[PDB]
Amino acid sequence: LPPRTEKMAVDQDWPSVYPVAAPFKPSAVPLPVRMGYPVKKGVPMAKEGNLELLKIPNFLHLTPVAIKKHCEALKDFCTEWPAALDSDEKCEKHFPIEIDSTDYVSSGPS
Amino acid sequence: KNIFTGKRLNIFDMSLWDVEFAKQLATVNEQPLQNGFEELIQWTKEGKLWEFPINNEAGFDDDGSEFHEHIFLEKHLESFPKQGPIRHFMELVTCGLSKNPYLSVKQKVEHIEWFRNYFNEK
Amino acid sequence: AYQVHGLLKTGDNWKFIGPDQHRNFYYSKFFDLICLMEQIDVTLKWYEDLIPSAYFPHSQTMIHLLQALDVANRLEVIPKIWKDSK
Amino acid sequence: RELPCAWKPVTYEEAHAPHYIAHRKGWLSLHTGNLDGEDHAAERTVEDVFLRKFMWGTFPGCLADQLVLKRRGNQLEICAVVLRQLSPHKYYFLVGYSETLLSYFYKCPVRLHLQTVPSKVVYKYL
Amino acid sequence: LHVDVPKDLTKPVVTISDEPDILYKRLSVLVKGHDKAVLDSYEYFAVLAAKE
Amino acid sequence: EVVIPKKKTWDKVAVLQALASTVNRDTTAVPYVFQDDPYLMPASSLESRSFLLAKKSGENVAKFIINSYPKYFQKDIAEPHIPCLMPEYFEPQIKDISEAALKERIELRKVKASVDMFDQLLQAGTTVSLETTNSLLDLLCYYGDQEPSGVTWRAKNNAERIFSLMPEKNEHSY
Amino acid sequence: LSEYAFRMSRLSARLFGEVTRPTNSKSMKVVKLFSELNHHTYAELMQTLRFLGLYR
Amino acid sequence: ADERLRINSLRRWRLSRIVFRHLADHGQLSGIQRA
Repeated sequence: LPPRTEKMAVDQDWPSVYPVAAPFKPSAVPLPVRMGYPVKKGVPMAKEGNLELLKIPNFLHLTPVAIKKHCEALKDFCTEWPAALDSDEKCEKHFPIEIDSTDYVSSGPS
Repeated sequence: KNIFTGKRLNIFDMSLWDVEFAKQLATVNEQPLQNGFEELIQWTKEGKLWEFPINNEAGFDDDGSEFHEHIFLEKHLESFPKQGPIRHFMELVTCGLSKNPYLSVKQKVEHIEWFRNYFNEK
Repeated sequence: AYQVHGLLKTGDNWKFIGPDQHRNFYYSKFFDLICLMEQIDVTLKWYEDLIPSAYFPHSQTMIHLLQALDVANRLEVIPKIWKDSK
Repeated sequence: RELPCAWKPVTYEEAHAPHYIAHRKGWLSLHTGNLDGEDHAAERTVEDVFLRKFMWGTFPGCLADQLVLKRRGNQLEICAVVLRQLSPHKYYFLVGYSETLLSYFYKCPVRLHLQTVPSKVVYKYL
Repeated sequence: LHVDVPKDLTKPVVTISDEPDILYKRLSVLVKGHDKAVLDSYEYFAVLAAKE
Repeated sequence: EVVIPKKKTWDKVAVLQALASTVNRDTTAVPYVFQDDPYLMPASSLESRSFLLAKKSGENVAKFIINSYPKYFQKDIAEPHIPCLMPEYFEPQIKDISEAALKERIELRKVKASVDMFDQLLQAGTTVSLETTNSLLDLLCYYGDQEPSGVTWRAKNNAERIFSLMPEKNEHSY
Repeated sequence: LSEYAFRMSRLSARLFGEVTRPTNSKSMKVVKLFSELNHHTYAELMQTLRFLGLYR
Repeated sequence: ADERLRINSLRRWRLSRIVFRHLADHGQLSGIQRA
């Protein structure tokens, strides 16, 4: 059956297609992206069945439009820096102690 | 006039069964997942995904212990010789244990108790 | 029909649609109502917005849509509907 | 009858030699273990070995191409490329089975992202 | 969605507690990766999000 | 003057919910439960139902094999521990004839095992507490003397016998 | 080395938890000692799933 | 074990080299390229 990109309009809402991190779907990405070193008198491989395009950690789910929409809805969660602390010079004055702590983001079960 | 005004009965003014009743209530809003954000939300509610911002000591509290239990372990040396060479050996032992970040207080206390025993047989 | 749909969309009310059978029944009859009373362009807008994401239509719904197109004398669109039905 | 009488297509990945792993070829498995400071690279390697063996044993003759094992925190995305020879119901049954079994084996939310192709996508011939 | 839209959306609850919040002078984010292009795209994303 | 603003606390899933509230439904795609692959997107309602049932059947077979042999999945690697991924034990652990065993079977919803244990306790002359027999009566009444998967009430079934055998009947029993 | 600096060094040892009494370095070894701290499951699982009829 | 440690007081991929090469040579080990 035919891919669904034929049904996607040219002024559709892109973030709705890929709300979150998802793999490369050539049947869902409405682009003629080609990836690969061409053979002699050849072309880079098409997207359909292309393993290399599927191996990329794509940023289709994070577009400038999507990023702006997300940050517009996440503004509700933010507080404001106390305006008195205009720079460092007052910052080590009113709050002398500095406590540095580190956190790590790895990938795995633990 | 609306159906909300008129005559009424006027009668009154102002275990396993419950478990399965609540489980049946859950089914009222049991729909298939509608997008990926919903999947992440369901997984994190189930406890599947990590909490973000990631906390490297999430789910671990060291039995609610405080630092003075980990740094000051010389109160477990009261039943030992107070001035002989076991005092030396055991004070230095507990100095070593107090610098161990991988053990909890309970293991350290059990280890000190094992030395208590071992010297007492000897 | 629009009032009921708007209530269904209010907050998390959509979770009340029930199993697949009930959802198909509800949406089929809603689209039938649209086809029988809306002016054609709104019917087509609902057709794209509901199918296939919301439910998979039955043959009778397509017959109703074709009759709506007939009443609207917009016969030009029919090949698209036949491709969709196929 | 007598001894004197008795006496190939490649995919994109098969075509390329190992020394193109960072030039033309990519990496199938992707995880942070091997980075400097990060730990459990051996555990991730063993996970990948078992996982490739199990995918190739659970979808026999369906995988057109090697897997892609991606990791985001706990998540384990198996982006595999399969064929269109076996019936779709069996794809769904196997996908459900493999996801659940791998989630209970690795104690993490495993997921599958099959990509069916009409046939193996040849790159050249060797 | 062109006509069929959600009527209202349940925003998440953000309660203004009574405790004072932590203040951070600096927050240094060191991302390590095997690919420069991935890190460049992530830099673009993070910088943009910080700007909005 | 340094005015420290107040902490804003949000439930564990607020950010995901806000991000989701940003994004609308995709009109040109099938629901998320199916694969986007063209060969795998269902074409008709019957086909969609068949695909979903096959998916659930695979999941149920996976649960069957996992629960059958917990030993191969008892190895936990994840921190924090994830209880929903551990094998579920359906076999009673208490073997001796005691009220605790009957409670265990009642919790596990083993109707026949519970009734047999109750009869063994009666034969041993052990007095069963009112709450325990009430829970057994609740199990029998809910499931109607049948093991968990309509059933028509049979006269002189196990529930009636248990009800008749109790020295004292309270409001909950009736 | 002044006597003042010695008594102060063993004071700072008391403050930071370091051994106040200098135990040379040979006896300090246990300080370091206490400073620090499946083919099967794979095998049957493949063969167990095999006779159920879902693996190879 | 612990008893042995106490009495003492009283006194990268974990694969075979070849299996590493096949996984390394096939691109199955992340980040390990050939110089």
